[PDB]
Amino acid sequence: FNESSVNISSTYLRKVLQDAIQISSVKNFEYVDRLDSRVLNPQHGNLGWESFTIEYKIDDLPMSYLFEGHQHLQYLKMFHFLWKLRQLNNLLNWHFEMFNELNHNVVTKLSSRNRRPLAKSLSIITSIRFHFTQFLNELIAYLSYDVIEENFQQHIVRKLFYNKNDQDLLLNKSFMNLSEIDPNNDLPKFNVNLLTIDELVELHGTYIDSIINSSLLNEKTNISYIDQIFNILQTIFNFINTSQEFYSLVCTFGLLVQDQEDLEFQLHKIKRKIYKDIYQHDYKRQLNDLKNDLNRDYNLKDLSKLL
Amino acid sequence: QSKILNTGKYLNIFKRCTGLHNFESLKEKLTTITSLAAPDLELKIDEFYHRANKMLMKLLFDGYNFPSVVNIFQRLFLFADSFQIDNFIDSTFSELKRGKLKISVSRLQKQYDDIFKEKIENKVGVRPSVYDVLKKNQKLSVTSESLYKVVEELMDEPTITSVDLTIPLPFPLNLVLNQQLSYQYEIMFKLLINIKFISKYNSSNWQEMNYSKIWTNSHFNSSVKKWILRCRVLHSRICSFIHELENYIVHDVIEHNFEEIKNLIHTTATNLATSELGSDINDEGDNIFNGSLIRGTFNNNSIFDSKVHKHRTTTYVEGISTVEQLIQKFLDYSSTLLNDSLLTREESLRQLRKMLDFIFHFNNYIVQVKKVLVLLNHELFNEYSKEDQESIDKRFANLSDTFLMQYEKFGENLVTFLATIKQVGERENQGLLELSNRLELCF
Amino acid sequence: GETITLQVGQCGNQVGLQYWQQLATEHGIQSDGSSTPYPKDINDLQLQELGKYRNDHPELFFTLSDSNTYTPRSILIDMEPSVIAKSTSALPMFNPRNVHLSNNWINGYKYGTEEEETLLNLIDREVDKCDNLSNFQLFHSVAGGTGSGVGSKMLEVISDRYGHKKLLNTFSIFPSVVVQPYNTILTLKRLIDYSDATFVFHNDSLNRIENIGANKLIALVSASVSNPLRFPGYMYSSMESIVSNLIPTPDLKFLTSSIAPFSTQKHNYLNEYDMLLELSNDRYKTNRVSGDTSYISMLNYLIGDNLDQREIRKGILKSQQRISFVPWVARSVLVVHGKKSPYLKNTNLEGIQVTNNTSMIDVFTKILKQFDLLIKENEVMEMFNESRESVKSIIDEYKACKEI
Amino acid sequence: GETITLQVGQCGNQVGLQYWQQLATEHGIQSDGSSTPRNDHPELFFTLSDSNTYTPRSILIDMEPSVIAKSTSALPMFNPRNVHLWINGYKYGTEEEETLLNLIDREVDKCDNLSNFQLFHSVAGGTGSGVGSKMLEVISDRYGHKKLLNTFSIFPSVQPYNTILTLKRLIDYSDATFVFHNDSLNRIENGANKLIALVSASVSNPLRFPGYMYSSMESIVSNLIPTPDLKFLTSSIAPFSTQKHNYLNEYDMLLELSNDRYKTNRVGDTSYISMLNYLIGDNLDQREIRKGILKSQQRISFVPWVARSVLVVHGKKSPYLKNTNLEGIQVTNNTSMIDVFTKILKQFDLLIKRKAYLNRYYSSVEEENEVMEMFNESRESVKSIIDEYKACKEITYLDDD
Amino acid sequence: NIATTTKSREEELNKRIVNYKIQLKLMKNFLQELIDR
Amino acid sequence: REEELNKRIVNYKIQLKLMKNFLQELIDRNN
Repeated sequence: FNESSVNISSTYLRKVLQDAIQISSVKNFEYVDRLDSRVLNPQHGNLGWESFTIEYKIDDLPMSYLFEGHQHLQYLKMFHFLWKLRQLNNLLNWHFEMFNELNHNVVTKLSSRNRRPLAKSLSIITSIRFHFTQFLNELIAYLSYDVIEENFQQHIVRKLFYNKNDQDLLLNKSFMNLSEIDPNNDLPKFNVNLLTIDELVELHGTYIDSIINSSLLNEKTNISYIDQIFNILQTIFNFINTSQEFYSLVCTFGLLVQDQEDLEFQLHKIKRKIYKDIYQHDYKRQLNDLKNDLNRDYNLKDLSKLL
Repeated sequence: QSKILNTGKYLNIFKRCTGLHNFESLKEKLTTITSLAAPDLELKIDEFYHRANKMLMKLLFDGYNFPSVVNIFQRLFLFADSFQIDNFIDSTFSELKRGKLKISVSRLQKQYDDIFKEKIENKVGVRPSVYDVLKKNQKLSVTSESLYKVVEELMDEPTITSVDLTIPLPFPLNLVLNQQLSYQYEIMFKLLINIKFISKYNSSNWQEMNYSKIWTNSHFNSSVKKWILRCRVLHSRICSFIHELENYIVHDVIEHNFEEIKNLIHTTATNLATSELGSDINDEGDNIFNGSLIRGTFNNNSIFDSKVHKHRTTTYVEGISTVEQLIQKFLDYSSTLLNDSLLTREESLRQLRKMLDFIFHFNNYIVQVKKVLVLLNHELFNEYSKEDQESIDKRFANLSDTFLMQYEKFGENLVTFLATIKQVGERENQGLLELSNRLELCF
Repeated sequence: GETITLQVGQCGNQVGLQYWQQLATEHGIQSDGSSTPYPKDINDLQLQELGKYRNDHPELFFTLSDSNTYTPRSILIDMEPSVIAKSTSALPMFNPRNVHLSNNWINGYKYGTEEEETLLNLIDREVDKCDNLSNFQLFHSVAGGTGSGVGSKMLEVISDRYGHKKLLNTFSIFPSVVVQPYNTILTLKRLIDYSDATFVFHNDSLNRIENIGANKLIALVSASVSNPLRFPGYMYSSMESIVSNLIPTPDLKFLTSSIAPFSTQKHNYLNEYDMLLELSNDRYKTNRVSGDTSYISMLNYLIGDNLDQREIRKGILKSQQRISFVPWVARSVLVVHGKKSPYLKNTNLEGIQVTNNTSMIDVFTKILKQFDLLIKENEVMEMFNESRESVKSIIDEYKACKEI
Repeated sequence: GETITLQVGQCGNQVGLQYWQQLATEHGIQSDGSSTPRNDHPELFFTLSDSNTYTPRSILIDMEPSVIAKSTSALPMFNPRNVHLWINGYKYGTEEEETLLNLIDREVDKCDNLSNFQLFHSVAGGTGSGVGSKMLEVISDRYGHKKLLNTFSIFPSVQPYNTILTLKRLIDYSDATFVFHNDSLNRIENGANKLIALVSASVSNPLRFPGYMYSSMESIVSNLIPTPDLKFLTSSIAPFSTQKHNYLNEYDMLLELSNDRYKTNRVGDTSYISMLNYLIGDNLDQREIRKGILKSQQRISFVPWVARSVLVVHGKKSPYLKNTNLEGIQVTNNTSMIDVFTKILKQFDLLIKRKAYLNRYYSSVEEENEVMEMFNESRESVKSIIDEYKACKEITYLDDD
Repeated sequence: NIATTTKSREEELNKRIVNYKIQLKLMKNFLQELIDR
Repeated sequence: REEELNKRIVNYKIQLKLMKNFLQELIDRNN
């Protein structure tokens, strides 16, 4: 995924997908065959992370004709957003592992003279990473267990299996004698509401629409919540990219043991940039604005208190 | 249209094969098409087509023992049992390496039949095996179309480049083993015989290089000793490269793909074993009449037939159920064998042709070297001459440049071949990518 | 990823046996290694009139052989063979090849050094069966003899043989004799140096919980920590992701766990809302915690079928105010919606809480005071001094954690 | 092509008995030579009569009749016509040269297309080692070098003299010599002939149970002997099979076959010259083998001038063995031979400076000179092979500097 | 741009062309055998 | 780029159809 979207070929995608299927728990999944990966728009300016999409093939069934392409497009939009969030969540884990390993390999073995300043800078960096991880985890928890799960249980499970009580079902017609039954006892009663074709299409369309057009994900400071969230995500991306430079500088400090003063100055400069600009100047300001924005909404006040 | 035509053809094949004049013996209950305006015409056609497939499938599998014909084709064409072909190459090693026209063609036929189609007869009434029937059918003949020329169309040299094997088939078996499938099998036969022959040339040359008296002689001077050591190491590299290439082609391409077909055919055989012959079709009185005629030009439902698509068929559930899929599976298998092998692209084929030519010519050069080494050392020159310093120095100087040329040519060919495999594997073929990784990890 | 479990010492083996029996029970793997057919899913509703398929990840811990037989990724290291014999008899599925058999900490450390090649070969053999390894799990007692020295030497060996490229947990059990304080400090020095995340368990607090054996609680907590890994869900599903959420800096790596005892008594918790409040209680924590404590990170585990979202949301909101967070850490409480194993008939909820609080100041203070009292070739005394200074290096750090 | 087995000495005869019992079990041949209810080819190792009886091609040679009597009684299908009954033994072999030459020529005439000679003998066998050392000379002289020889020599656990005298001819005439040590065999067991028999039986599996590849002994050996000087092979066997806790996959067989503890000879750091791994199971998963080959290539230290290729043969299990789990054998060519040869040379020098037992060999002045020159030649040849194996390790092996 | 997919598009087209080159040449050989009589 | 392969595919479809029509013509005339 590091290389541009034009470089990735079909064979590499197939190798990646098969290896990931073997590693994970999907290899025992009943319909593991149906899974298939693809790249949507192989533009030069788009990297692999910005184009990869997982596609669940249901073309072999007549059900695919009920599900119009618009619904699938809204299923690939929401997947794209969630894919970005989880990409950042995992990048922070890799950051944690690499910095923790560097702590044992270099800093703790360094000379006692300059060990303390480097230890302090490393602790600052890791604490910033911890703050970002907490924020991302809270956002993912809110989406997963208040938007996707609630909408599923409310619009699919409760529409199909529980009774769709209506004003016509209220009337008990057995006040009429109605001794007869038709067409015959041979016709089953099926534990699920009998839905028309248009009813099935509308049911799945409403279920998808509720998720994609939720309170947080709508397009409605005259700015939408999505834009603020994406701005915070860009802040985290910048943090990761700068932390990689800090990684290279500190490992070059480890390798050295007149250059020491230059490297120490660069370390101070990088620490100042990350601590002041990215975190204090950008992240805390954006999060304060977002928290104040959320309190104006009754639904999102609870999320604001945590997130 | 296809269903009607194929149903009729399949019933005709059954009647002509088993000899029945009509299907009275099966005593099955059948329903005929009452009218052209009936609503169940498509259902009736589908049922008839399924009946025809059921009968022809059971004929082929249970009666004609097709599953064993698949293993027989595997053995004879792709050397799933390489003992016999190894004996054949060993017996005619001197002939096969000679130019096409410089050797008698009729001898190869006989020297092949003594190896392959040998026989012991069985008493009257004892059933012949299908292998017994197909052994005597096969014929190996030399053809004018060389491998590198015949494969270029579907984009003297030593006789090995032009020896082919053909197997005519009984009716109806030849309908499933269509000529296009047998031709794709023949191409693989020619490729594998080339590689097997070169491996047999790499082993014999390895036997002389190590243990023949001239090469193993201890009384050479230091320079000739180091020259011999360099030559032995280079030949070891060539041997390892050829064994790696053969391993990929035979285990990573042929056997790996064949496992799927073997499993599918076993499943189909088990499915048909428990299935009766002949199916009963019933129907109601069909009182619809005017409610079904729909006379006129046509209905507006024709659009739905074109709107739907039937390109989604997979999972090979319950084995192969239609003879068309039975043929399609083997056609796909043969296409996979040709595509995976380095014969489909132009870059891969050209690099393979250069590599094989270079190895063969190197073996011939090794053979001609044996004569030169006699003159260099004295202790054995006197023995061989029974039947000057400047000249000896000239001979060694000539061998220096010749051997260096071969060494550098090998390096060039190897580099180009690896680059070509890497690009093709990254672009199209998954199987070639792992071969590229293995060969790169080798050198 | 894959997880390799290492058990050192008599206490470690006793805990690990029940830990593996717990996991085998949850995944339906019998003691002989035979697998049980997976029951149909409960929330996968189906239309109604009125074998190898699975949706869990047991192979993350057990090696699935070609003959459909599971085998734990465990390595048993000790000297007394009686405990190993009992463990193997209880669980024949343990691989005999994986067993290694042979008071002063120095003697055990030197024994581990001399025979390091064999143990290292065993570790490499276990790793070779793992593709894309994730982390190591260690079950050992800080004090007690064989466990201290052997586990410390294995800690160093594993840390430096793989370049620290995989995180390494530690399910250390702290002691509740003249040699014990020395062993505790000496082992804690290497715990500081090498371990990536330490679960502190105190035997006295475990006895306090029990009377309301002691190894069963440790096994339950350890086998419930990795519930998201074996039953993947929306969040986490990776051991590095769980640990990274509770360790802000490499120094503040010591975690402690709280356990809800009443998983079976018929007066069990009414709902998720009640259990969320009860988990914060200080009487069921596995480490003695005072009222001056402050929490650096919060993580709550919930294990049940179709948990009510309203109750969880309200419980998180109420519990957020009660908890005293460290000034420089944002108020954040996280709840893990784990999935109960379908093989378990018990329908009652279970919930384990894992915390990173500042109560470690008092515990390490007690250890340090006992060591100082007991102190009152020369190389060993230098190591004692180094351990004293290393422990103080995080004593003062946890104290400074209070300050912005 | 067909192969001829030669058994020399008591240890050789016992190992041969186990080997032929294993081979007959694999091909379902009964003790009396009758068949049991073909795709396999026992003809390469058994002579088939037109009365449906299988008899081994082996030739039994021993100084005493007790061992041969036990071997023949245990396996009645041996042909009695093939039974025949250090310096003293070698001189005795000179006297019986005509009879043995005709005896071997009978077997060669009986087969259709000879391929190679197998030899089962013990280097430390005393007199029997002498007669086997003469056997190698006579065979190599009469049949030239078109037919190669394979010797499954058993190394030793006055003996140094015998080991050096036998190793001189073993180096000179053998074409591919396996090395087995009783020390490593009994270490693995922690009887011993059942390991050697199993390894030797599996080494030829691709010949008796044909597949796609490796249909001849030339192909099997040529992959392991780049130079005729480096002719000693180290064999490794995976013992963990047929137990409940056996290897979970063929990939783990490939990874754990390389452990130094399973090798059949004492080994520190070693460099591999060539590799070839045997996998023998009814069904083999290709993708596991590909992954294992890649890991094995990335993990093993090859010498600089070798192509660095690892070859895995997909052997087929015998129908007569019921559904047994996977098993595998590894045959390698290492530079570890220098250690054992150095040990032998050190013992020989230590016991040659001290005239301990040379009175049993030096009979007169001419005998003293004869034994001295013979011993010097043997010592020089062993040093030459040690120096060659040592020069293989370095990177300037191909340089003329 | 056309969507990328795990299955090799160019491989499928190339295999189709090769299978169309076998049918053509076999048909030509048969027609040659038919015409010359 | 793959347009070119599709173009060649259709060209060979036409050529195969022409060959089959040639066979039918020849057989019809011989009868």
